[PDB]
Order: sequence, then C-alpha cells, then structure tokens
Amino acid sequence: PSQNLVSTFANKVIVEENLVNVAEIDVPFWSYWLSSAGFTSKDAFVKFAEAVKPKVAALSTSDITNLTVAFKRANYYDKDLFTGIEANVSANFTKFETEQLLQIVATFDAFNHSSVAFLDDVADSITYCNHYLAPVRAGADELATLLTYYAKNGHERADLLATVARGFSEVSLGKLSAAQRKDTVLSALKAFQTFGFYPESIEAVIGAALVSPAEYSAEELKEVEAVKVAAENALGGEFVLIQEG
Amino acid sequence: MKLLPESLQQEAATAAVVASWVLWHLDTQLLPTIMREHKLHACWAAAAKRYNEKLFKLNPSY
Amino acid sequence: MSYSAYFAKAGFQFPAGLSALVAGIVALNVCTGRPTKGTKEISNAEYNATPIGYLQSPDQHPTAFPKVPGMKDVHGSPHHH
Amino acid sequence: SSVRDVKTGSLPTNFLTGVYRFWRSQNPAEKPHDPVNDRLLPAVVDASDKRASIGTWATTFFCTIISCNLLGLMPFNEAPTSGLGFATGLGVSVWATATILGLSKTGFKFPFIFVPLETISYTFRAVSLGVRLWVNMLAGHTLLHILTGMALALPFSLGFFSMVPATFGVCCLLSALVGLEYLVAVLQSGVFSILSTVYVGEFNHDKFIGPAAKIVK
Amino acid sequence: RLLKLWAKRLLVSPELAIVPLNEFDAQLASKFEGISPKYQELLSAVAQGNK
Amino acid sequence: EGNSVAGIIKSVNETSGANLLSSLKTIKAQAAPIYPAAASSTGYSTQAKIALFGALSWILYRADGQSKAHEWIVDLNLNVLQAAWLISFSSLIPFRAVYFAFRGMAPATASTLNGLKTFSSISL
Amino acid sequence: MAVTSFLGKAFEKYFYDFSAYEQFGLNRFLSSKGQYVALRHVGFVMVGVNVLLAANFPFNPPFPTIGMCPAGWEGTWVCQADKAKALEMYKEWKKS
Ligand SMILES: [Zn+2]
Repeated sequence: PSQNLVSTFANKVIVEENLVNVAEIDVPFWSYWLSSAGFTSKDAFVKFAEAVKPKVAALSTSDITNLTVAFKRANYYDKDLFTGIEANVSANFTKFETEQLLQIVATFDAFNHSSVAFLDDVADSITYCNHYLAPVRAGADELATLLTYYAKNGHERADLLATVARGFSEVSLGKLSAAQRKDTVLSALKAFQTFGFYPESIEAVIGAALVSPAEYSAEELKEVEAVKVAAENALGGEFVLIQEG
Repeated sequence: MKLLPESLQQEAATAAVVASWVLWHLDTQLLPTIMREHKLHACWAAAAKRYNEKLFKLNPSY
Repeated sequence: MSYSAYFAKAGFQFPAGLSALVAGIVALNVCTGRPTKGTKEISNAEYNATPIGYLQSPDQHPTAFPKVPGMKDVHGSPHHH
Repeated sequence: SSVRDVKTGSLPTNFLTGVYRFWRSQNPAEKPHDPVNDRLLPAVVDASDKRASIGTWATTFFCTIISCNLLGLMPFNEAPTSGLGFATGLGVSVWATATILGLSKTGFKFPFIFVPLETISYTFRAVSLGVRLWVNMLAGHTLLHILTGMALALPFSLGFFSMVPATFGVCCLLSALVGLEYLVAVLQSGVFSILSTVYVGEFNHDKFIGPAAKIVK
Repeated sequence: RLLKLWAKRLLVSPELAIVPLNEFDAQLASKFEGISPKYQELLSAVAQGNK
Repeated sequence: EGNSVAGIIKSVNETSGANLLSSLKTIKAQAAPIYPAAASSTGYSTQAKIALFGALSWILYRADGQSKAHEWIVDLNLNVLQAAWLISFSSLIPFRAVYFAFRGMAPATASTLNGLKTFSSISL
Repeated sequence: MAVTSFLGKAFEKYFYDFSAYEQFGLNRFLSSKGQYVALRHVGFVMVGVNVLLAANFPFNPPFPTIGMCPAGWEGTWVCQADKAKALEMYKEWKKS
C-alpha cells in the first residue's frame, strides 16, 4: 500500500496550486526564478500579478526588475500591474541602474506600454543618475531595444541619445552573433534616422553593416546607405572602412 | 635549524588563505572606501572648469 | 564644531572579515588529518591498557627554563624497549 | 549588514591609496593611436577589461608580505615568511598566476636547445621569487640567533655587569643588525611585488580593438 | 522681500558680503575663466569658515 | 530629513519684517549641520577587550613556547633586541612629518578640494 | 580611577614630559638627543641581557661558550660541553 498512498499523497501535496500558495509571500523572487526555470503559465501568473499588485509601490529596484523580467518571460500583460511598476520606476528613478532599466524597458517594449513621465524618468535615470560608461557594459541588443522604444513612442531626448549611442561599438557589436547583430544594427540605424541624431559612434553601427554586407538584403543595404549618407552630412566627412593598417 | 615544515601543503594553503583574505579585504572593504574618497576629489578637480562654466551659463542672475 | 566626537564615539573594531581569516588559519591548523606533532594513533586496547605516564613521552614535555639543555618535565615510561 | 563609518583623510586610507597607486603605475595603460573620446571610450573600457588586475594583486602581495615580514621583528613573534612553504608558496603562486594569464592569452595549452634554456630560466622564476624571500627572512634571524648567543656568552662568563665595552660592542652590532633586518623586511616585500608586476605584465598585452570604420575630415 | 532675499543667501553663504554690490558687475566676463580674480581667492578663502 | 536650505527659505519667508533680523541667528542654528556632542565614555569595547586579551594570550603562549625551546635564552634576548628597536622607533620617528607625508600620498588629501566656485552659483 | 584612562594619561606624561636626558643633565656628556637615543638603545639591550642572565645564572648555556666559565664552577655541570653529562651532574649538584 506504499504505491497508492504515496501516489495519492504526492498529487494532493504536489501540484501547481499549492506552489502558487508558497509564492504569495515573495512574488518577484518566485516569479523570476520559476520563469527562468521554464515554468511560464498564464494560470499561475495571473495569481502572481494580483498577489503582487499591492506590494509593487514598496518594491526595491531588484524586485521590480525581477518581476518585470518574469512577466516578459511569461508574456502576461496586466495593465494595472505594469502601471504600478511604471509608477514605482518613476518614483525611484534615481535608485535604478541602467543594467536594470534596460531589462525593464525591454519588457515595456515587448507589449506596447509607455508614459511621457516614464520615458522622461528612464531617460533622466540613464543619462544623469547612472554612470556614463554603463551603456558600454550593456550589450548592443538592449541599447537597440531601448532606442526603438524611444523611437516608437516618438519621445526624443538628445542627452539619452548621446549616452546610449556611446554604448555602440566594435566591441559590443562584436560580442553579438551575426544574425543578432543584423537586427541590432538595423533597429539602431532606424532609431538614429528617426531622431535625426548622428553621433560619432554611428560609425561603429554602419561599419558593422558594411563589413559584412552579404547577410543583409538589398532593401536593408539601401536603408543602411541612406543612414550612411545622412551621417556623412551630419558629421561633415566621408565614411571609410578601416582595415588592419 | 627548522628548514622543512611538517606539511608543505598546509603552509602553502596558509599562505593562500592569508593572501586571499587580503585580496578580498582590499577589493571589498578598502578599495571602495579609497575610491569614494579619491574619486570625489578627482571628479571635482576634473570637472571644476566645465562645471563652473555650465553653471555660469545656466545662472540667470548676472 | 567638528566630527571628532562622532568618531571618538566608535570604539575599536576589527577588520570586517577577520573572523573568516582566523577561522581559515585555525581550520588549517586543526584539520591536518594527521596526529599532533609527536603523537601516534594507537589501538583502543593499548590506549586503555596504558597508564597516563607511559602514554606521555619526554620529548613532548620540555622543561620551561631548563638548567641543562635537554631537561624534560616527564620521564616517560620506565619500561624501555 | 551594517557597514562601519569611515573618516575621510585617514592615515591608513592615505597610505593605502598611495600604495595602490604605486602598484597600479607599474604596468600603465598604452596610449591609443586615436584621440580618446566617446568613440574610443568602449575600446578603452574593453582594453581595461583585457588587462589583469596587477595593481590589486601587487598591493595584495605587498601588504601580505610586509605584514608577515614585520611580524618577525615584533617581540615574541616570528615571521610566517621565514617558514619555507609560506614564502615559496607565495612565489610559486605568483609565477602560476602569470603563467595562467599567459596561457589564457594563447589558448590554454603549453608551448633547438634555445627552447629548453629559456623554459628552464622561466620555470626558475617559480623557485626564485619565493626562495629569495624565504632565505632573506631566514637571513638576519639566524645570524641574529648566533650573534646573540655569543652576546650572551660574554657576560655569562666574565660577570653580569663587568667588561661592559666588549658586550657593548656586540650589542651595538646586534642593534645594527636588527635595524638592517627592518630594512630587509620592507625591501623584500617591495622587491617581491615589483617582480610580481614585471612577471605578470609580460602577458598583460592584448591588442586594441579600436574603430573599424571612421568618418574622416 | 528684498531683505528676506538677501537674508537667505547670507544665511547659506555669508562670504557674499565681502564683494560690494556696486563692484559685482565689474567682476564678470563672458566666460567663467575670464572673471576678475580680485575677489575669487578671497571669497573661496572666506567660504571655509572662521578656522 | 528635509534639506536645510528649504528650511531656511520657509522660516525666513515666515518671519515678519520686524521679526526678521533677530530671528536670523535662530534660523542659522536650525540649518547648522549636526555635529554630535561627546557622549558617554565607556571602558573598552568587547572587541577591544577581545583584542588585548588575545594579544596578551598570544604573547604568553609565545613566551611559554620560546622558553621551552632549545636555545631558549637566545629567544628571550631576541625579544629584548626587538623591543629595543620598537622603543627607538618611538623616539626617532618624526610622527608629524610622517603623517603629513602620508597625506601627500593620496591625491584627495595632497590638495585642497577645488570644485564649485562661488561666482558661478550666485543666486539673485 | 578608570583603569585605562588614568593609565593612558600617566603613560602620556611619562612618554612626553618625562625625559631622563634633561632631568639627569646628559647634554653635558652627550652631543645630541639622537646619540642619547642610540646609547639608550644599546643600554637597554645590555640591561636586558644582564637581567635575563641574572634571573637564572647557575644553568648550563644552550649557546656555545667561548672556551670560558662563569665564576668558580670550573668543572661542574655549568662548564660541561656534553649536555647529557651536564644533566646527570646537575642531578648530583641538586642532591644538595
Ligand atoms: Zn627566533
């Protein structure tokens, strides 16, 4: 009678409604570490969202980032919860790090959700409340996602554009795989052409297209050449590819 | 005279533990304090000219 | 007025992880895995059969301020091999 | 969970700032070809990422060896460095750190008569860096032992407070040799960490990434 | 209102009282580095306090 | 707490014109930073007691081990030889010159902190 | 009397104000203060060696003696190069 008793006890004491009842105390921690383990269920994440929705305004930056990354990984959008998340980020924008704000903005970009105050506070936090070399440690895909977030929302901050443009490099684009570097370069050039902002570091982006032009389409090469001509006129010179020397 | 220890590995591990503690205490307790105190002075000294010029431009008092 | 009295309020303090350094050096000294510097592990029959004075050996008990270099505190076992 | 409060301008903070900035200045960063601006800033940050932490490592070894060396000059205490395995373990660890860094640069596995000769003289750094510290900490101590033995032999046999000029000369020589031991202690810690910088900095060279595309004029 | 205005600035930094009010415009320049050094070092030296 | 300049602005704006000039020493005293007064002088801390008890424990253990050694009197006079140079270091070292030389090793204390100038931050 | 505060103040006034170079008038005999520090160093070493030898003087020396002997012992345990011989002779000497 070990089999039936053990089997009956295990299902009753081990199924997914009671391990949602262990996760009511610390919803950011548990939702993050369960979504990173592949457990992404809408049925559990609705209970996560309404369990954490009064707790959001007092959450730290680590817990807000963990919650926001978890709810990207589940792909469950709650309007009220993410409005609370955005109010938490807007209230404590000086305490957030660029490493966390890129992950938050990627989730706020995944489904469309934005405020003028949220975009202003994220831009103020990345430009003035964080280190100016924090986009260098970021990875070019996250900076491209933040750039297209600000491009799709139409919100233009030239100081944030300079700060995030500093993160684009031969190093950061070289860390990316080629299929990822294609999307990163195309989205970053589209954002830079939308804003009309052409910094020096766009040479690292356009060059990352023109060093390997075989992966790009003819249409994408045409849009890259348009951005190259505009950046040539804005920076007052001619774009050269530099070999080893 | 003592030349050879009772255990060479125990004494080398004592050296490794002492130097690893000194490395952790330098990196974790001493260097953050030193860099706060150093980089406040260094950032103010590097930014005095540009900071005073930018604040002079932003000031409508003159 | 100064912050001198505020720093005089704080007493002496050890470095922040000195307990880990002491607990590393002590754990290296006590987890040798070998007997303790002039001892030998013996059988339990020998250890209970042997008196306390025969278990002690005179080389491990040197005299505190010896009038002759080589004086030992105990004489060890009177039984000699 | 509560960190202590620190006074700015403290003497340990100032001394340790000067020591760290001294050991950091041993292997300086290479000046790039381009003017350093926001275009070259990620390449500069990446070049700092490729560089080893020789300032932190040399400061660690300098502090941990000047402390163990000055322990031998305190009363009732002996130097841990005067033990063989301690000082030679520090030296073999520095050589292994430099070797592991150089192997990580070249791809994690090891490279007529010239190759054996230079490999013997390279592998001798492992012995030499630790043994030149160990026998130097054994140096003034064992000479001090024998000399204070004869300095005891004079008034033990001529009387407790009689023939004071001869024992005065031997105690003057003893005092001069403990002062020389102080100099040798500080100087051996310094020599060890200078050598650690020049051994690890042989493999501290990685190429600058730099801009692969520019807009000239 | 004028007395309250100058009371606030002289409560935060009383060293402003060593530059007379009529001479102040004679110190300024277009760039900050060109401002007259007649009062600069004395002002920063008074700003440390009485010790 | 709230910042001191906003307290200055509020309490200066709250005074009347007749009350203003005599209140200025009070308002200043409410904006002065807290410099904590000298509190109770306890004896030694439990970490200071642990430190000196462990140092005396170590010195007694080491002297007992030195006396049981073979050339024990040699070690006991080595202790005298080292304590002599500690005593001579107390006499010879110019501690003020050493303090001010250590202040020159760090760039934060080698110079006066030069930053914000008054003329850029004048409010009117 | 706090146990450590009075000790600190007494050691401070001994360390700073008390000076045997001035109270014994040693500027007449000695050129410098640093020469007094050097002579006081070697005098401290000599006083320490003599009181460590006087605290126990009948013992057999672990240090090698320069062919010499203390006072009138001459051929006793104190002047024995053989240490086992010196231990057994020390027992006969202790018998009295
Ligand atoms: Zn010794």
